[PDB]
Amino acid sequence: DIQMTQTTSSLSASLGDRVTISCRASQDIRNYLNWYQQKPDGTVKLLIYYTSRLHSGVPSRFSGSGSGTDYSLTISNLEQEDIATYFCQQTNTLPWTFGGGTKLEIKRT
Amino acid sequence: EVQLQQSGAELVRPGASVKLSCTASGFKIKDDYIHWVKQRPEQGLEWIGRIDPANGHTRYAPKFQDKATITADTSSNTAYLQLSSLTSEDTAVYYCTRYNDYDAFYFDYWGQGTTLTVSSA
Amino acid sequence: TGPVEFSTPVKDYSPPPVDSDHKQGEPSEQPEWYVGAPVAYIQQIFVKSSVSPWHKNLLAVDVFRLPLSRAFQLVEEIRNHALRDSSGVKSLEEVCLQVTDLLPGLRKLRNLLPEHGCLLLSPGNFWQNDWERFHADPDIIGTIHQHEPKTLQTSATLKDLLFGVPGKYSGVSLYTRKRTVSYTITLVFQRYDSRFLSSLRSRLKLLHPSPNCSLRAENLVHVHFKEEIGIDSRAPEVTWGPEDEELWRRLSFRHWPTLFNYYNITLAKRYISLLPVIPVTLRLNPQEALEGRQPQDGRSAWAPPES
Ligand SMILES: *[C@@H]1O[C@H](CO)[C@@H](O[C@@H]2O[C@H](CO)[C@@H](O)[C@H](O)[C@H]2NC(C)=O)[C@H](O)[C@H]1NC(C)=O
Repeated sequence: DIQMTQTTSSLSASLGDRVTISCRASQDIRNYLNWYQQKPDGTVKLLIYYTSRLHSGVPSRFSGSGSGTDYSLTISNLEQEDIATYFCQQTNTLPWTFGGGTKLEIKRT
Repeated sequence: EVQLQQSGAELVRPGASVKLSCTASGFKIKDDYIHWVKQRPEQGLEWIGRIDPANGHTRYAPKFQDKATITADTSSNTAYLQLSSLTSEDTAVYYCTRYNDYDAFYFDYWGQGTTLTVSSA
Repeated sequence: TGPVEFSTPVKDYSPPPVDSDHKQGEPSEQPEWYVGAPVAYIQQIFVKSSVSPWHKNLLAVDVFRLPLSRAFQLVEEIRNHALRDSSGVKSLEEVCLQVTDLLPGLRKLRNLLPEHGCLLLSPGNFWQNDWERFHADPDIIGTIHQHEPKTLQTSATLKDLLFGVPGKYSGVSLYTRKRTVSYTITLVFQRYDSRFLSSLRSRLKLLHPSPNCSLRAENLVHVHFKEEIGIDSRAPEVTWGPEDEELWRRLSFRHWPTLFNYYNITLAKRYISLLPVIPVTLRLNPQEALEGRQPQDGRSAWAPPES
């Protein structure tokens, strides 16, 4: 199977600043990486599919890029409603696998 | 518009069987596959399997061959996931989802999730 | 007193029963010939390209070389496409219409039309889908127009068959208007599979996204064939409009019968179904042509007929 790894499990950030989330695949997946947003309420939402395509209704703040085994998800300016856990899924080999998820946090002190 | 309404929480003794349900609104399940995704607090998200309601053809991850059983019913517009031989490892939040693009294979709409608890108590 | 075309929505399609009804209902809108399964379902991938920073150093050979170079990769991708989460069919080999040999007497067209495999027509059939042959060819226009007749004929020409496109959209005259040759990869299906067709369309869309495209693609079209008895450069952009779908209506009226007669397949008493077109858009670069520049550059052994 293909294992997806999100190295930075927790990532500190702040409002207005840009945030990048990167996950690496065990092998080449041919740009078949979808990104999912899981709010603390528990609802799961789709942000980016294929490798850079925005789902209908997703704000333009979200963007994605990458190739081969390394891909990333970026937010132009972090908003308060953007605080959630982000998962990356590979859809290359039939047993779909998800990443570990990265939780965004607000900078303190 | 398109929604997927799942059942309520469950609390079942280990060794029994459970039948989760997923009711689809805004579309007919004859059109798209229905998927079930398992989430645990410290184990990420796991893909269980899917069903083609128009055909009844199901397939599962190798981990869930002897654990899950997915069934769909077109008339009631509802899909079901059955877990057998419950164990403490099986407690999780199970999500119901579909896809409509058949090359990117992205889960475009998700249910709210049902919390399942296994305990002798 | 009789219709020739019949259109049905794609949403829920199934071929009519062969003999479940002895006599069709009197007010039924379905024509009397719409009874059995079609001979074949025809899927067309319309490939339109453009050269954005067009400049004076480009030549008429480039207008053909740049798009047809991608044709080999596109054909290979279509042939090797597989539905990764399929419940029924997986690849094109389980659904395409197989052909064994051409009619004896058409040996002149051997190695130009497909044989012993799927009926897949593309401009790469001129060079047998070999990009090495395409690159080593010193006269692309000459190879394309090798078998072009000098006078109008009833039967469709080999260029028309392999391009799947009306004459005006191709040809050397496009260089004067700075446009680019557009062709079509024609797939002939014996069976219908909505999941596989949707997967193919979505895969092609992901690979070659088409900007400002709003094609409907809502209905099939069924065509019935009767019996015959006689006893500041500003290069134009890639626009998709209402005349790109239903483009088969502008082909020669003997196109499909000519294509199907070569393989000993008759459309005299039957009908065919024409699936909605799948758009594909390519963006090209003049530096590619300038680097792929070849000797024997601006001298082809072909001139337009009748000047
Ligand atoms: C071309 O196709 C026609 C049918 O469209 C074939 O005609 C019949 O084919 C069967 C095949 O077993 C023969 O038994 C009949 O004797 C044929 N009848 C007639 C009137 O042709 C025809 O044989 C095919 N020819 C080739 C060369 O494939």
